[PDB]
Amino acid sequence: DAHVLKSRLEPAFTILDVRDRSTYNDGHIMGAMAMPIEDLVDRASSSLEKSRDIYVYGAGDEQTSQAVNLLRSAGFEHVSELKGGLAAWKAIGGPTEL
Amino acid sequence: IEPQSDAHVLKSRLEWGEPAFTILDVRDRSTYNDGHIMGAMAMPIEDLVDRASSSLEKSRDIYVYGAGDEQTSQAVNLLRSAGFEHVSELKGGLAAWKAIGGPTEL
Amino acid sequence: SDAHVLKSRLEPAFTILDVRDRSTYNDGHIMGAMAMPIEDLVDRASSSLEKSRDIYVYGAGDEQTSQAVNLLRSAGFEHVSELKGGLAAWKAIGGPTEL
Amino acid sequence: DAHVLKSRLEWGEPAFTILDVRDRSTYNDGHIMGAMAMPIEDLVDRASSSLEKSRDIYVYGAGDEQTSQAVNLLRSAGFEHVSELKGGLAAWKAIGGPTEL
Repeated sequence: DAHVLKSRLEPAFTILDVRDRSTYNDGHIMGAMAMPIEDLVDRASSSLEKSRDIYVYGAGDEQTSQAVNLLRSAGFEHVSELKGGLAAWKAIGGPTEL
Repeated sequence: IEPQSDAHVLKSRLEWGEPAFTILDVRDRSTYNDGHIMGAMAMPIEDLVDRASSSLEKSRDIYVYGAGDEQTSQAVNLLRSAGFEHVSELKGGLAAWKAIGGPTEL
Repeated sequence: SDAHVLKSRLEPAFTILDVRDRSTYNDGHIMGAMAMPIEDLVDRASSSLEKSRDIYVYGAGDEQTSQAVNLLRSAGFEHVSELKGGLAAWKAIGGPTEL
Repeated sequence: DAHVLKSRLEWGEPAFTILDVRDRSTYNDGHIMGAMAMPIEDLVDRASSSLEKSRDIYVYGAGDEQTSQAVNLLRSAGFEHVSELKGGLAAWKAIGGPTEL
């Protein structure tokens, strides 16, 4: 129901997993979306607003920074890197799914 | 530690919760740009299945809304036939959402 | 399972107590809440919890909720808080539930 | 930073419950933080009456054999998610797991 949803929803944010889909399938940050870096710009730009709070993580920090930079170069105004990726996330007991 | 706690306070202390959810706006992008449900992602019906399949788990708790109950229902049918286990539509669409004071963006 | 996960999940500790009837609890309760119907609340809470544990309690209405809080406090429990509005208030703010 | 993000999530994993199956007096001298006293003797009845069969349960007793015994008593009762805390209290404190009394 809509009320149900309205309840769950500061501003909207989205978590992007830029690793390969297969890796995503083995496990990812809960709610994160699979957008392999190869098609990141196209998939991100076609589905989100440039003002969306976006949290990104790849297999390493270099891949994470490449992705973050790509998004910004594509007009995204609020992109942040998730240092440590999935590993650091799991270390603070962050929810994951597969 | 307050004799009477606010529901909001306890929710913030909780570590656990229900599954993540995703809101899909299946209208065209130009329409999406003029105004959509906050947090919703643009996945026009034309490439909905492909875009949904590549970015989400077939178990993702999905909520969809389109331009009219027929288009909303179409999105529901497309995803369920693609194997998505938890697809729900937003009855009334944007109107029902604005009616209940739902947050929107753009 | 590896405790690292659990340590990672884990402040200080707190427990949520649902004092309504067990059948009511089965139809839906705050996620993580434990079923301790008011009729045996004191005995169950006392045997499973320590008196210093932060406890959040909610019942079906104002009377049952306040009664529960009073039973625990007069039983020696030090940190009991009335979860204002109980389940209904919780649902109203999109709070997680289980059945 | 994973913390600001983790703080903003409107979702998460299921609830978990830690059960200390040693006797109550032992529990009183120290137990895992948030854990609860459900001695072996009343484990099944106490757990069944206060928790849902689907609760993600973590158990620890005095020695791996008592722990494993507790886990099987719960599973045989229909509990769907029960895990042993191998090495018990020692292993828990070993990794810095919080405790209380």
